[PDB]
Amino acid sequence: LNNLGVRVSRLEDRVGNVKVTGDARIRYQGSEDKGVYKANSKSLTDGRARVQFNANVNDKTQAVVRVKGNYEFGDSTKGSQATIDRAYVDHKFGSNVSAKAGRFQQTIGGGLMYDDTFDGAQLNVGNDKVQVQGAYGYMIDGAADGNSKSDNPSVSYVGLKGKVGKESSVGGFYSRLSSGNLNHNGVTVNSDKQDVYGFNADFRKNKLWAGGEWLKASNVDNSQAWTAGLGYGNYDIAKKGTWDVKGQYFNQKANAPIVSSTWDQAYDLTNTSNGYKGYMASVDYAVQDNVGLSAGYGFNSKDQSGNDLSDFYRAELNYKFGG
Amino acid sequence: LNNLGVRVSRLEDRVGNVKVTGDARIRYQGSEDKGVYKANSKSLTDGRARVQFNANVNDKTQAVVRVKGNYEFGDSTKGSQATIDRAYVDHKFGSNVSAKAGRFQQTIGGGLMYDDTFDGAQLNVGNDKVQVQGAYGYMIDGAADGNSKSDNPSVSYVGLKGKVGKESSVGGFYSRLSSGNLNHNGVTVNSDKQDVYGFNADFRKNKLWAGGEWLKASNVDNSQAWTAGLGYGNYDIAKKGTWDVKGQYFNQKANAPIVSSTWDQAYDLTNTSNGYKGYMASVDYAVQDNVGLSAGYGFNSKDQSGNDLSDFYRAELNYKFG
Amino acid sequence: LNNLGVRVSRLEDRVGNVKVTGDARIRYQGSEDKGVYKANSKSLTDGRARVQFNANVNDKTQAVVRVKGNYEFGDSTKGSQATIDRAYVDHKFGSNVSAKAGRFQQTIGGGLMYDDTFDGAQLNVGNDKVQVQGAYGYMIDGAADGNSKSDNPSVSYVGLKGKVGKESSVGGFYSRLSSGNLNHNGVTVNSDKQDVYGFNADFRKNKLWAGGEWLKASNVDNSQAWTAGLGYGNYDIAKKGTWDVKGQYFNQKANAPIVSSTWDQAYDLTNTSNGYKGYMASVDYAVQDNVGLSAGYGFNSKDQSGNDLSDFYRAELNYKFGG
Repeated sequence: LNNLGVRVSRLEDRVGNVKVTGDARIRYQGSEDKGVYKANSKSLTDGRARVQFNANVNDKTQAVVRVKGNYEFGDSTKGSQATIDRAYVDHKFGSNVSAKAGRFQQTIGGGLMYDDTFDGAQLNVGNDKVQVQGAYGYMIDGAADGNSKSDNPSVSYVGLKGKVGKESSVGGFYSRLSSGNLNHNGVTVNSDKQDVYGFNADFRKNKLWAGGEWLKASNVDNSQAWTAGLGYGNYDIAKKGTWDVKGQYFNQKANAPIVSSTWDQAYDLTNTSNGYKGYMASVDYAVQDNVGLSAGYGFNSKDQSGNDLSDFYRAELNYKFGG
Repeated sequence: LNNLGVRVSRLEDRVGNVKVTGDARIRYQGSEDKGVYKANSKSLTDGRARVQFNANVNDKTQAVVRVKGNYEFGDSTKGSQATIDRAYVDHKFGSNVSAKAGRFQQTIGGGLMYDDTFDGAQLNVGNDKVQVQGAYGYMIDGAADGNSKSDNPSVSYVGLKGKVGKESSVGGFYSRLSSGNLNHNGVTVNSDKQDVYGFNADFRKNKLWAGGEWLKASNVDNSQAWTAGLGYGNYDIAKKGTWDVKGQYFNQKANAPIVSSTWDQAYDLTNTSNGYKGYMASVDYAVQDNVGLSAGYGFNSKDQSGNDLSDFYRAELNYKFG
Repeated sequence: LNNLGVRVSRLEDRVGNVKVTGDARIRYQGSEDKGVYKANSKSLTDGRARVQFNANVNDKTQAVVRVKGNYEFGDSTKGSQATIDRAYVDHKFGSNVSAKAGRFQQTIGGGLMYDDTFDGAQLNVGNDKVQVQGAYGYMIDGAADGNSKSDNPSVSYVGLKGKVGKESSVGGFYSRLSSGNLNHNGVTVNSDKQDVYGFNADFRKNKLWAGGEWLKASNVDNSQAWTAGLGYGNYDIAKKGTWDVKGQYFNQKANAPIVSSTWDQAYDLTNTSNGYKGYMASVDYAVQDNVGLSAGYGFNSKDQSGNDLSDFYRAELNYKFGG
C-alpha cells in the first residue's frame, strides 16, 4: 500500500497549496446623455479578466493574490495592463477572531458608502450570530482614486451585524474619515474629519428580498444618503435557470459621501455636484452553469433641486473559472 | 484506506479547473540598415514569457486568460510590464457551431494581412470539411496600435476554409474595414472604408509543404499583396530532432493592407511607404523536447520602384511549457 | 485498490508541469531623517505580492516566470502594477555544467555589490566542492535602474566558490564593468570601465555564523568596500519558533560600486555623497510555519569624513506559499 503512499507524495509535489480561480466579465453600459460612463460618448463596452491565486500559508492562515485586467472593446491606445487588485493575508486566530492585512476588499456599512479595495488592517470578532468588524486603512477606488498617501483620507471603521432570523440580517456602522482630498464632480477638493454613521436592514424570507440602508455624516450638513429595495428570485450563478428581479430607490444628498457604492447606480460623489434621486430595476439570469447574464435600467433620475438627470442602462455577462 | 481515497478526490477537485500552461522565448533580430527593428540601432535582443490559464467554465464553455511580458536584454528604463494579452470566452453551441467573445486571436484569411489580437466576437460554423468563420470587431496589434476606440477601424470579416485532399486546405475570405486611423510609415492617416478580399491555398503532403495567398482591396489601386512558398520537414516542438526548412516570397504593394502578418517579414504597412518585394528563407529545429530553435534570413528586399531595402535576419529559442 | 490505482494514474496524467509558489510581504521602513526611504517623509510602509510559476519544460530544463507587484499603503495614484520580475530558462548539461538564460537573479560575489535582477547568460561549472560561475549581462535593478541598453553597463563576472569544512564556504570573484551610466546620489553620472575584484568568507558551525566580504575597484581611487558580521540562530521560515539574530558592520567608500546589496543597509551609491560606515542589527523569528517576522536597526551611520548620517529601522512580515 506504500506504493499509493509514494504516489500521493508525488501528488503533493507538483500541485502545491495554490488554487487558481477567477472570472471574466463582458459589460455594456449606456445612457441617453453623453458623459455618464465614457466622456463625449454615451456608451462603454468593456471587459475584465481576473485570475485569483488562493494559497494556504499554513493551517491557520491563507493569502490571496488577484491579477485583474480591464479593457475596452477596440481601445488600442494601451495594452490591457494587469494590476494586482487584491494582495492580502488572512489570519485565523481561533473560532471567533480573524484578521486581514494588506490590500483587501472592504465594505463600509451595507455597501452603499463603499465596497472596494482598501489598504490596511481588519479584525473580525464573530459569535456566528452577532459579528463585529473593525478596519483601519485607506480607500483606493471610486472618488478616492488619484490621491497620494499624504492626501488619501484614512478610514477608521467599526461595524456591527446581527441576525434577526434565517438569512435576515440587520446592522449598523460608524466610521471616521480624516482630512483629505476627495473627488466631487471631477474636482479634487480637501475636506475635514467626517463621522459617517449608518444602519442597514436585509430580509430574505422565503425567496422574497427586502433591503434598506441609511447613512449620514455627523457634522456635514446635507449628507443623508439612503436606499430601499425589493426583489424576488433565487439567483445562483453556479445553478442554471436561477433568476432574480429587483427594484430599488436611491436618494443621495449633495454632500453625502458615496465613494464607490456596492450597487450599480451611475451617480455618486464623482458624477454629481447636487445629489441623486431615482429608481433602478435589475434582472439576473444564470443562462448556463457558472455563466450569468445581468441587466439593469436606472430611471427617474433627478437632482436634489428638482432638476433632471440622464437615465442609464447596462447589460453584462459573467463567467467563473473554479468549481 | 478511505482517507487516501478522500485525498484522491480532493486532487480530482483541482484538476478539471484552471489549467496553467505557457511558453518563453529568447529572440534576436537584426538588419543591415538601422531602424528596421529598433530606433537608431541595427539589432534587438529581447525575450518574452507568456502564461496562459485555460479554465473550463462548464462542459460547453471555457475561458482563456494569458499574461505576457516583453523585455529587451538590458533595457532597464521601465519594468517588464505584464499585460493581459488574451482574455475571452469560447462557447460550443453543439457539435459544429462555436463562438468566441472578448480579446481573442483573429487570423484574417490565411494570415498575410492579420493574425493577432482582436477585440470583438467570432462565430464558427461547419463540421469537418467546410468551415465558415465570421468575425466582427477591432484590430489591436500591429499597424492598428496606438488608435483609440473612436479611431479604430471596425472589421466585419467572413472567411471560408475547405478541406481538399488528405490534408490540403484551400480557402478564401471577404472583409470590410470601416473608415479609421491606420499607421502608414509611422504616421497615423485616416483612411476610408475598404472592402478587402482574397484567397489562399495550402497543400501539404509527405513532409512537403507548398503554400500561397493573394489578397486585394476592391476600391484601392495597387493594393494586392501575395505570398508563395515551399518547405520540407516534419517540425514538431514536442519531439526532439524534428527539423524543418522553408523558403518563400512576398510581394505587397504600396497600398496593400498588411497590418500584422503571421509570417516573420520585417516589412509591413508600418515600416514601408512604397511596398515590399523579397524572399525569406527560414529554418527550424527542435533541439530538445518542448524546445525549438528558429532562424530566418530575409533577402532581396526591394521597393516596388526598384529601390533596395535592407536585409534582415532573426534567431530565436522557444521553450514550451506543459 | 486496483481501481483506485488506475484513478491515481489518471490524476497523475492531468498534472502538467507548472508549479505555482510565491510570497507576500508587509514591510515598514523608517529613518530619523527625511528622504532616506521616501521623499519628504521619514516612514515608508508598503507591501509586495509575488507569484512564481516553475514550469518543467523537459527532463533537463525548466523555466521560471515571476509576477511581482509592489504597493504602498494608501498610494492610490498609480495602481499596484504587475511586472514580470523573473523570466529565464535553466539548462542542465549533466551533473556539473548548468546554464541560465534570460532575466534571472545574479549574486555578484558574496552579494554586497549586487544580488538582484540580471539580464543575460550565466554558466555554472563545478562539483559539490568547487563551483565557478560566469555571467555576462546587464544589471536591471538598484543604482543601474532607469538606464536604456545603450547606457546600461555590461557586466562580465566570474566567481569561484569553494566549500571548506562543512556548511562553510570561502570564495572570490572578478567582474568587469563597461562604460555606462550609474545613479550617483540621485544624479546619473557616466563612468568609464571598472575592474572590481573581491573575496568573501562564510563560516557556519552549529548555530553560529561569521561572515565577511571585501570588494575593490581596481583602477578607481577610494572605491574599496567591506562588511563583517556575526550571527547566532537557526532560522528557517518553514519551521515555527526558529529565531535568529545577527550584527554586522558595513564600511563602503565613496566610489565603491554598491548597486543593490543583498543586505539591508539604506546607503548604497544612490543616496550617498561620501559613502557609508556603520552597524546594523537584524532579528528574525518565524512566528508560524512559512510566516516570518523580521526587524532591523541600523545605527552609527556616518560618512567617510566623519559627518554623521541618519539611523534607520525596519520591520516586516513574510509569508511563503507552495512548500
